Order: sequence, then C-alpha cells, then structure tokens
Amino acid sequence: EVQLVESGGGLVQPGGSLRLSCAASGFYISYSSIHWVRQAPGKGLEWVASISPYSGSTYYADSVKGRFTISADTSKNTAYLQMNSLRAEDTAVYYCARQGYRRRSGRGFDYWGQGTLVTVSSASTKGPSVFPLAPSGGTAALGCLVKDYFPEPVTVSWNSGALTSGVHTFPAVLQSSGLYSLSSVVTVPSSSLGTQTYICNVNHKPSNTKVDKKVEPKS
Amino acid sequence: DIQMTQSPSSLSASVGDRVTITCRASQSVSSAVAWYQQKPGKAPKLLIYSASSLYSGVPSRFSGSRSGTDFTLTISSLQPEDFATYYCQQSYSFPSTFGQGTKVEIKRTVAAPSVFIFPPSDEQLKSGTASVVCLLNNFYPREAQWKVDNALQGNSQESVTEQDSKDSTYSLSSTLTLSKADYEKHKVYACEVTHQGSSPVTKSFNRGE
RNA sequence: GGAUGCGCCUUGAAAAGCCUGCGAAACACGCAGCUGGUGAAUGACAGCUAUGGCGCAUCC
Ligand SMILES: [Mg+2]
Ligand SMILES: [Mg+2]
Repeated sequence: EVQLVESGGGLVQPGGSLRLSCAASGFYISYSSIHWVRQAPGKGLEWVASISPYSGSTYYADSVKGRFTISADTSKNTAYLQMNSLRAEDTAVYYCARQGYRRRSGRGFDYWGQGTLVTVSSASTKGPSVFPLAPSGGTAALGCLVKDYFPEPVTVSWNSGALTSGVHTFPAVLQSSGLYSLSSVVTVPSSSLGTQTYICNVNHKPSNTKVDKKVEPKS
Repeated sequence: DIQMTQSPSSLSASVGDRVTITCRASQSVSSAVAWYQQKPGKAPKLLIYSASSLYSGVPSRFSGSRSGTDFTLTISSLQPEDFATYYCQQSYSFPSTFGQGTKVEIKRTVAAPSVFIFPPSDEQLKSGTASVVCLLNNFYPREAQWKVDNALQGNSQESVTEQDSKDSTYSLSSTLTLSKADYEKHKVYACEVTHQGSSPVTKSFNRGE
C-alpha cells in the first residue's frame, strides 16, 4: 500500500550535478520526515539528509553539507535530493526512506524506496564487448565474457531466460582501465553440446545495447 | 557526532541457532535505536524500533534489548529466510549514523570446487587483447594462482558470487589479461587452484587446438 | 461519512529555561478541568472528568 519510487540516477562526471526524486504513494509526505540514505558498492548504509514535517527543517551529513540540498514538492507528493559538485566517493545506490509515525514505529524508517544508482566518474558510457567462453566429469561449463562497459549495470540471461539451472553471473569488477568486466557461466550436460544451442543475452541499458551471442565448442 | 560500533562483522551459523548482534553507541542515545535487515540488491527492512519494540509484521523470533549504551538484536532461532545483512542505527541526534553491518551467512559442509579454464575467443584475439578465464564452481567455504609456463603471477582479478540459495556454495572467477602479442608467445596456460579440498588442483590448455 | 459501543492516545511542572508524553510533529508551533501528592525551584506522579484524534465491532 505504501510505496516510494525513486528516479533520476545515472552517470555524471566529477564536479557535476544530479537531481534524484522520490515519489510517494499511500501516504502524504507532509505528515512524515523523509530521509535519503546511501550505500556505496559493497559498503554499509550511510545517512545523507532529512527534511522534517510542518517546519521543513533540513539536516545533512558532514560528508555532504553545502553540496546537497533536500527538498519536497507537496503538490507532487515528491521529495528531491539535489546533488552538486559531485565526487567519486559519492558513488552509491541512493535510497529514499520514510520515517514512520512516532506512536507506531518511533523514529524507525518503516518504508524504503527501491534505490537508484549514482556513479560519479570521468569514464564515458560504453556498451560491452561480449565474447564466447567455449566448453571443453559428465557435465560441461561454458559462458560469456562481458568486457569493457560503463557504467553499471548489465543484465545477462541464457536462451531468452529459458536456461536457469546452474547459471552463475559474477559481480562486475572495475579494471584499471576504468571500465567494467564480468563473466556469466552455466554448467550443462556435455552430451547436449552437439544438440542444444546456448546463447547468452546481454543487455546494457545505459548504452541502449542488446546483444545475443551463441556459445559453441571451438575446433 | 555519535558512533555506532557493531559486532560481529560477519557470522556463519545454521538453522535453529540463536544469533545475537550487539551495537555500542559512543554516547547516550536513549534507546533511539533501530535495527534493519537487508538482502542483496534490496532495500533494508525495519525490524526493531526504540531499541526493543517489534515493528508491526516482523516475526517474534526477532527481539531487541538495551543496557545503557549497549544494544542487542537477538534472533531466537534462525530460519532459512533470515540470512542477510543486519544494521543498527541511532536516531537520537543528527546526523543519524549506522553500524557497519553484520553479514549472517549459512554454515555448511566443506566442498571442493570444480575447476574449468577457457581460452580467449578468436573474435577477442583479432581485437587486440586476449583474456583467459578460470572458473571455480560450487565450493565452500569462500577462501581460495596463474602459471603460463611456470611463470608465477599479466595481473588478474577475481570475482565471487554470494552464497547460492540452493546449496549454500560459492563460485569464483579469475580472469587473466594479456596483449595479443604476449598471448601468442608462450605454450601452456595453466590455472592452479588451492582450497580446503585435497591437494592443489591445476587445469590447463595450450593454444594449439 | 451518520448512529451505537469498545480499545489506545489526548503529558507532568508550576514564571522563564531545561528535560519528558502527545498532536500524522526529534527543530519550530500547539496541548482543558478537579482532587490528592510533590516543588524554599523541583519532572513525581496517582485518581477521576472534559475535549478531540486514530483504530476495532456493529447499524444505515
Ligand atoms: Mg492534565
Ligand atoms: Mg494525569
């Protein structure tokens, strides 16, 4: 019933700016405190900013004061985070959160948005290069190498989502070159290598890329 | 500025176990402390508010306690759905601050990895670069070298998955990167794996096929 | 939404200040009465009303 839906993430260069929005449903933001919370990749939650009801008083983490401004458009039932002069360490998934009703959940944050990814980097939006990982006990491994894309994220499926069992898609790692790379693998019966076609489907929405790649034994 | 120091940082346990997580505020926070559960890729969920009150709808296995500036989250007996990262939070004063998290993982029996090695595709070869990939499949626990003609350590990067939901194992990839020049110069590409499983297993290919 | 009943809440402390409960409310703003208790400046309350808010049940 209660929902927070964030938008506005994406790729920005250092020194740049970005506005995140947080659209509420099922309650009116004017009666609650709204918070923004950050999670750097593989890191913990970091509180960023908040805005109080009735007064509109705003509060900010030291890391962020003077660069971020939290606000709210009550007529749109939406809160905003304006992020200026961004730094590389500001890279994180940004969450909207509602502080619950005092009598029902104290100061706990009872509802959270889905999160939007903000990456602050000089590197430029680039689709990936997808390379087969050719196969060859009684089971065989094969995969797809997804190299040199930016920024996150990329999604990988197999045979249009029909192949699921035994798939492992590893988390992206940032290579020295400043682009991402990640492999997705699957184990299958080796007896089926001659009779079943395996294609990995690689979508990179930042570049609007969609790739199908068939993986085959090499001669 | 108030700090929340949370321990343990990580924990392996089994279904039915009692787990306790503690968080110590550097100053008084007057039981303005909340606990959250977060699963990978998902938003945190509120468990406990006001140090000891059960948020509406979370199972009674979850409880919270305060002793002065010491706050404890207890899960009575672990369920399979309870493995996740947990966070404490103080909201007594601004700025709010979080504990750094406790990752609760499921304990299981040791399992050696199945190893596979993949040569660089020809399409990548004609591109200019050649990357060689070694796969460690379905092993436990997480802890785990490249040789191109017994040459210990281009450089390489590894990636590891989260615990598989089905069999609680991990998988890992290590990708070795060279220029096309240096790829077509040395005979055998070997991935040697060392684990809590027997004796250092090695897998290899030579560019002739 | 209207009728009826129930549950929780609707603060204690007084000049100011500080702290605490509440009002959809961490700041700013607002919070009735009587008894008894307490206050040579001290949160210390207990009982019962009034008013209002939310929820549950029930009737339209
Ligand atoms: Mg009174
Ligand atoms: Mg009273």
